[PDB]
Amino acid sequence: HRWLYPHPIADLEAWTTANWEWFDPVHSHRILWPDREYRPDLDILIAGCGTNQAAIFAFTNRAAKVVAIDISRPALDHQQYLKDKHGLANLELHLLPIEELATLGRDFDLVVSTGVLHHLADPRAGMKELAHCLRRDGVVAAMLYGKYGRIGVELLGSVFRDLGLGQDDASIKLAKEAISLLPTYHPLRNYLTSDSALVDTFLHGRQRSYTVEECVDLVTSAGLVFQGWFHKAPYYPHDFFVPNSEFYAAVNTLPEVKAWSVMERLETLNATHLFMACRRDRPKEQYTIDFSTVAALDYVPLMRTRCGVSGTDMFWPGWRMAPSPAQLAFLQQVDGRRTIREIAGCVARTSLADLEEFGRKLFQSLWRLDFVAVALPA
Amino acid sequence: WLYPHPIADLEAWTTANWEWFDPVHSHRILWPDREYRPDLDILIAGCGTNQAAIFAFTNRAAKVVAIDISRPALDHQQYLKDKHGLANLELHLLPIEELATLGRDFDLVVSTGVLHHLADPRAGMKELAHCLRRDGVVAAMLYGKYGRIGVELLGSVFRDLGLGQDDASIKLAKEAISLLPTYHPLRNYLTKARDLLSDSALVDTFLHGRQRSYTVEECVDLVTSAGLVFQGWFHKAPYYPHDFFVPNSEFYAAVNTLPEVKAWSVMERLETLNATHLFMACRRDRPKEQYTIDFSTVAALDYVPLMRTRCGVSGTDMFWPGWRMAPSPAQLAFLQQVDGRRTIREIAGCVARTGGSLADLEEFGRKLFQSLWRLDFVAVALPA
Ligand SMILES: Nc1ncnc2c1ncn2[C@@H]1O[C@H](CSCC[C@H](N)C(=O)O)[C@@H](O)[C@H]1O
Ligand SMILES: Nc1ncnc2c1ncn2[C@@H]1O[C@H](CSCC[C@H](N)C(=O)O)[C@@H](O)[C@H]1O
Repeated sequence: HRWLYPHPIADLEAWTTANWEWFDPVHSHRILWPDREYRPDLDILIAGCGTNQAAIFAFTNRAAKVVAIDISRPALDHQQYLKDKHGLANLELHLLPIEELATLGRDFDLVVSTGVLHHLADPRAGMKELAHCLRRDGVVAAMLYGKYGRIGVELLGSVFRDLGLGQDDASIKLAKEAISLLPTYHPLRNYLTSDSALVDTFLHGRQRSYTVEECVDLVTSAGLVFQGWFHKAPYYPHDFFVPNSEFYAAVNTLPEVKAWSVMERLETLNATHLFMACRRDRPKEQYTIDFSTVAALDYVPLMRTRCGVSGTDMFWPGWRMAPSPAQLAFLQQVDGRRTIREIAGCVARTSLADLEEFGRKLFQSLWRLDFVAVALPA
Repeated sequence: WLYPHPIADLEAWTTANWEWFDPVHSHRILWPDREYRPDLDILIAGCGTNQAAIFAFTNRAAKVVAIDISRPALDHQQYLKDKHGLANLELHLLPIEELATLGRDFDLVVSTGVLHHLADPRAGMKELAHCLRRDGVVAAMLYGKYGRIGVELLGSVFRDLGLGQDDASIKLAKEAISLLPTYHPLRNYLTKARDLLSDSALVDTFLHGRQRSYTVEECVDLVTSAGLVFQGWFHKAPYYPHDFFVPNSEFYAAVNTLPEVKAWSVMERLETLNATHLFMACRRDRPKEQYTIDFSTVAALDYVPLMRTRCGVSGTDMFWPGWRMAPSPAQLAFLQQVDGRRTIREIAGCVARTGGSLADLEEFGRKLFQSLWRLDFVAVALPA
């Protein structure tokens, strides 16, 4: 490690008005725990916090107790800098490998381990230790690299290792020239469209990548349940953009895991698996999202972070479009309080069975596209 | 669904198209040290519908023996045999595993797109080796790992959806291909696969189980495991840095520093459109002087450059199949002296009698013809 990765953040007041952490409960509480309001007083473990992550969580959740572990002293030294600068009294730092988490003698409501577990000798033993740190209703939020999104990186990485390249300036120069000489069609060009991030990606040894089924098997091997994805978009047919496709109908017939497995092989830009795991003894009503049954009509749709409606447009982060007038009518009634049944009711005052059906299908489609989350009954 | 697509008429097909490993076209690549021989003994090991008939049609004085496990495939070779009077074509329903029953060896053994379909590809290559004369060549094609990513991705999806060879599966398969995002690895492959959406070729690629693909190192190991020498590539372009288009690249210099096989292995991972390994294998006891091409030695000055099929010079342009460009004036001067008779030394001599001493021009000639040999523009004739 020639430079610190990730790149150290100087000021969280600047960073947090512009950016956000995926698994920050301030933003993502309803995705982790669909059945409850934001809780400001969570016990949060950041397992492999690197330079910035734990300090961000402690800054945005001032009343939360944040415990952070890393094996890197320089990484923890930057968390300490951010701790001292911003008075993060709620942040506790340890030089500790994931393997020794039991030495903390604590369990947690949220365990975040993003971009860490592959660097372990035994990723399965790592996930087992995260599982043992989890309260009944707690969630492990994890990131692994995805096999089919990382093809380009693995190709160039392996070439750089066969040429004996390291982290020196001469190796970085050769590495950039190689990337500049890639033909237009090389798989790495799609991935590309930061000397520290270049070194971490290309010149820091092979980084294990995972299929959907390997992610699920890692989670179940640790005695945990695969709760689901942070971003659903990569893992489902986008039937909202392409309705009435017989091929997408045949994919939506398969059991969830086999269906995700198919879409990973058709949607190959996505290069990370962001997923949630929880305990077998967490009641399934807390987190089970199933738009196929009558219970879905009690789901309360809410706009996800940086999503919503502006006039006749619906927006995601960095993408806008005009839905059909009949679709917009449903989206205008999303307030984070009304149920799908209630929303169909409000549209009907502008059959009921047909509108409830259209509502259920629409919110299913937009949940799979990361436009709405759902609040489940308490 | 016969694959490959049956050809109706070889008189029409052969004026427009050609087989890579047809000795009429490619004799100097298989045997650099000798002229075309019209009377070769040729084995087509897994001939499919067309290939053996084409070889027999273009080499009328050659004895062509063809084997396949598919009766319908051999039935089309027979149709072509009867239509064109290919008395020099002998057909057998015989697996490669039972080749020894024919009790014959051959000057040329062609096995293109066949060996992966075997239970034991290495036992297949061993049986081809056992039927090869001292100076004979095995011309083989295996699918390449990094060029076939797209095919393997969609193939595996179709198997997980339980799709077969029925009309309903072919319709779903075409719709799936239409729904692939622009960046899907299969899309670049589809741009160069002219005939792949035809029902026969679609089924063969996507709906008839996984076809094993190979890295450069797996091809070389398959050949050496059978007790053969890896002679080289039919097309060198995929396996070398294109220093003719990008001279003085420090990265390409570092790749050209590696041992040959590791260097080929690197270029396979940088040049990922190429989806087939077309290579030649020969016996360890074939004299190395017959086929060894090494532009780094003084012997290279005695190499006779020859234009490869559908390559040459018209005025100030040089052409490949499907690509034209203007070389530097000093490059053109060398290319205008390629006649398939003059050596690299002689060519430098002719340029010198028209920006360099003799030593400098011989050096420029050696480097230029090395660059263009690696780009499949010139073959070389070696001394007898
Ligand atoms: N066994 C182990 N236990 C804990 N941390 C580890 C570890 N092996 C590697 N790490 C750390 O894991 C981190 C991965 S980099 C990712 C940092 C942070 N999770 C983020 O999302 O920004 C590095 O800081 C590395 O030092
Ligand atoms: N064990 C075996 N021995 C001989 N042929 C075999 C075989 N297994 C498969 N084949 C045949 O190999 C062929 C591969 S298709 C390629 C056809 C031809 N070589 C060409 O290049 O156009 C098929 O016809 C298939 O039936």
